[PDB]
Amino acid sequence: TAQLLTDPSVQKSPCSVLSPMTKPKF
Amino acid sequence: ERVNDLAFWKSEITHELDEMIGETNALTDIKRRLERGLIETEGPLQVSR
Amino acid sequence: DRFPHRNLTHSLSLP
Amino acid sequence: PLRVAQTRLYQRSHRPNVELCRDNAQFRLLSEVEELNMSLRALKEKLQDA
Amino acid sequence: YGLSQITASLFISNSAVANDKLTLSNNHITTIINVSAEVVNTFFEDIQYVQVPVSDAPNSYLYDFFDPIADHIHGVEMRNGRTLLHCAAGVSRSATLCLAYLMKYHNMTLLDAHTWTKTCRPIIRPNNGFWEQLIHYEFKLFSRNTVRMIYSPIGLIPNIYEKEAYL
Amino acid sequence: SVPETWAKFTDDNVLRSQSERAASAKLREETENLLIVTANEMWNQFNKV
Amino acid sequence: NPKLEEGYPAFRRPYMTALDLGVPGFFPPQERFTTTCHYAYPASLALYLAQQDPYWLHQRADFPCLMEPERQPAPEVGKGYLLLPGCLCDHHQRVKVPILNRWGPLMPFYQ
Amino acid sequence: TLSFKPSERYRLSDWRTNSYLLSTNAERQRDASHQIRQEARILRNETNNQIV
Amino acid sequence: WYRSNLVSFQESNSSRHNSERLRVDTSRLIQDKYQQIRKTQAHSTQNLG
Amino acid sequence: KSELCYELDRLLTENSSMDTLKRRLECAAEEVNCPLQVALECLYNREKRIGIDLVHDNVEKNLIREVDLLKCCQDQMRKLAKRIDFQIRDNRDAQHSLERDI
Amino acid sequence: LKVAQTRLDERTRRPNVELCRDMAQLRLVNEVYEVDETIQTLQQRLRDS
Amino acid sequence: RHAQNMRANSIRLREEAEHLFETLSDQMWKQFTNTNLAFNARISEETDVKN
Amino acid sequence: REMESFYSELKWQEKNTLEEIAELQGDIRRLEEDLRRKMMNLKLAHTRLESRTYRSNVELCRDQTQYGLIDEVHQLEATINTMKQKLAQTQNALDALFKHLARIQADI
Amino acid sequence: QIRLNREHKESCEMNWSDKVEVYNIDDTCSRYTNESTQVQFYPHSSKFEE
Amino acid sequence: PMGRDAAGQVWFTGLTNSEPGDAWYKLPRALDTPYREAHTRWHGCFQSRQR
Repeated sequence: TAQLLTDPSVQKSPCSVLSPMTKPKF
Repeated sequence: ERVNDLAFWKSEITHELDEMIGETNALTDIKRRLERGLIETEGPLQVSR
Repeated sequence: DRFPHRNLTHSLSLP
Repeated sequence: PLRVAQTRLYQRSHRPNVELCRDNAQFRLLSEVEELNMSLRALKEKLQDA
Repeated sequence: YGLSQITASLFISNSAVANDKLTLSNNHITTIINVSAEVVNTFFEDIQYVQVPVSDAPNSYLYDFFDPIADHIHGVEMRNGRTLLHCAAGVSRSATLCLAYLMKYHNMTLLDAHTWTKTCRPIIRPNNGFWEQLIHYEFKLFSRNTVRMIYSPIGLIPNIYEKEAYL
Repeated sequence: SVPETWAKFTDDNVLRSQSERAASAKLREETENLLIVTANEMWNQFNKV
Repeated sequence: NPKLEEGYPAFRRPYMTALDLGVPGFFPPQERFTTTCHYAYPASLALYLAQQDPYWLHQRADFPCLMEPERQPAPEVGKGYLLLPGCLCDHHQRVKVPILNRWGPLMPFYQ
Repeated sequence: TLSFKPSERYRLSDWRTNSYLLSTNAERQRDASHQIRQEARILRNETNNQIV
Repeated sequence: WYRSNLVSFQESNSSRHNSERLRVDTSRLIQDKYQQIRKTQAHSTQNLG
Repeated sequence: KSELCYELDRLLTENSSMDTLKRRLECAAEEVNCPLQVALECLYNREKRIGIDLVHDNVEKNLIREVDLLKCCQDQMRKLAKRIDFQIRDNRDAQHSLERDI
Repeated sequence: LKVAQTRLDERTRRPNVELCRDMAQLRLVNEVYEVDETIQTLQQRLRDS
Repeated sequence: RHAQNMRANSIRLREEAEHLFETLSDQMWKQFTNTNLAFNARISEETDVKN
Repeated sequence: REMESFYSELKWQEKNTLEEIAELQGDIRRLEEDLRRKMMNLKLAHTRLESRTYRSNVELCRDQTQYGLIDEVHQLEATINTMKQKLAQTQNALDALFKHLARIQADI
Repeated sequence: QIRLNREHKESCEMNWSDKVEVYNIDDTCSRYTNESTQVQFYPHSSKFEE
Repeated sequence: PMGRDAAGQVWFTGLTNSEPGDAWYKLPRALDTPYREAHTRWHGCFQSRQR
């Protein structure tokens, strides 16, 4: 079997997937 | 500036004390495997005698 | 270096 | 999580002049690191028994 | 129409496209520079704005901003930014600053720089008063003139436009 | 002390500790080479029997 | 080439001095990713080489840091991809796609 | 008399790809990591110059 | 007269800033090229081995 | 049998996290009620103004607009609390099927 | 650049069955390409300077 | 397969759940903030009137 | 022979990788102290400005310096926002190495 | 009196700025979570606390 | 090291053996040379402040 292409936990979204972007506060 | 140089030289002491702690936990690893390297060798010795 | 399955050279620190 | 706790400790140590405190979060973070180290030692022991 | 990329980091449009947020978001534009003092655009977050005040008349002066704007585009290019050079209509003012940048940083004459811009955007027609200033700026950098000013029966127009003028 | 001497004291302090790591690093590499070899030499002799 | 019958005025196009005399057939003989072009982080010379050479990664232009290997471990099952580090995502780009660092079991003994 | 363990049984092809694809995965992340560092030096230079 | 003085001063500032930026970039670029050609030659050596 | 047992293990782990994710939403519902209630008392004092000072200014214009958005956000997380409640229940029925199989 | 071209020339001399397209051959060709690109970049920066 | 679809469906909901959590808490702060700026400039206008 | 040939490549990849990891950790500690440095320049422009508001009437006249410092604080603030995004990029490329350093060591 | 008023204003303002800084770093410390990639090993952070 | 195997060794403080050239003909240097970078930085800052 090949569970490294079909497992629902191996499918990670590509790119940084809305990487941490937050502006300084105050 | 005399406050500034003490802050610069403190970081390099602080940085270099990471690897000193890091190496010591690395050395303690191999020592435990060496302490155990001695223990099993009585096995082959006991069957040889 | 040497492959693990062919290692018969001891270190130079125990001459 | 050890990495998480240690980075939190670093950033808390960077509080500039005052307002860096022996508050409740600091004692907690130290205990997190210590307790997780204990759990790691237990895990290594069980790995080897296996 | 729309948006024309001149180099890897330089864009030319009109004011309406400059107000359009979707074009800015899709192209990751960071700096918007307004060559027109009459056009007012909404100021968007994440984009820093530059304004160059001048009018559209034969007596307008742009030689002053020829160098500092060209330096500013190169600086934001190293920092991996992108600039949008927009006029009121994108016909005359914005691309005059585009021509000045190409001669300074790409080692191309005005004739070669205008050739590239015309292929990239069809509607480019700088006014005559802006043409001498570009011709003066070319004799700066290279000490030779490829585009000169001539008197036609219509008037004093550049040699690039003389054939259709004679027609 | 003077500022030139004070910096050297701190700089040579880390260099002593830094050189201890490379002395410690060799011991970690030398030790594992012993652990590999002792298994090979024990196995070869256990075969000859 | 200017020939004898055309005459003297034709013999002005090729410039020569006394240096050039002696050559057979007497006349002077006549007349891809580049690094000069600006490139961003995921575009480099190695990325240009990342497909022809024995590694076969091809860029997906929609999501620039998602390369596709030509030699997939199981073409019968759905395709798999590799992820370039760093990078940046906008508007959440919801595609759950296979990434694979190695081929083997899901829970390995030696990790 | 020929008992085998009930574990996974990859063919010789799978072992080839895993060796290849793991190796080429490390060959591309060292260039990618290098480019991020290299560019970070360029940004660092211009910010220091500009504020002065 | 005042605007002429201002023009000259701005021109000098801009030219010097451009030159400084070029020097810093050139230094970094030369160092990177040195390192990269070394590494690239070493990899081919390993393949030949 | 092992394939059922392994998939049953990973199924439980995701189901537990959804239970916390459901609770986080409900917690965030009681949070927003506090700043929302202040903006209501904010508007009540602005009504008390006398004379010509009674004005629909940029303060009032942004303060009612704040109130609507906070109500909007509360409805959005209660809705996701509903659709996360069904999935947990279908996860449980999925779990029950696997257990009867093994 | 010289040493890479010399290596390539010498490896052209391999006998008939050994005249193989190996990964070292591919790497040497790529290395020559990259050295040429590096030289071009340096000349560009010289002209700019 | 059913345990696979049930598991894969759970993750897609959580991806929306956190992306929900980021966007609202981003939105509530900016609206709270912008109200105080408009609240600040209103006080200054009224106080200059009083003096 | 095939078993040996793959192992030597595995060790070569690991050695070159732990070169880059240690070296990349250098640029992370240089990025952080520049980011801390720029916040000192922001403190100056604020202090430069409010002291210039002590001026009064014709002293309180606006000038090029006041408008010049206006453009400094806006631009100094945008630089930190650019740099902060670049710092978080390098940390991602570090973490990718650590995961992939384990996997090369996993099979050696 | 004007001089005194201004002096105390600057002291209290510097207190305000310090609080702004500490608030920002505490906010990002709260934001830290075990999936984040900014997290890193900072040994002695448990041992050396001031 | 503190033990039976302990010995004596005199070592070079790095101020005599170094690469302090810092001109254009020593600039690219070597990968081998571990010049004292922290002390070179502090020294480089100290010279100008004294100047």
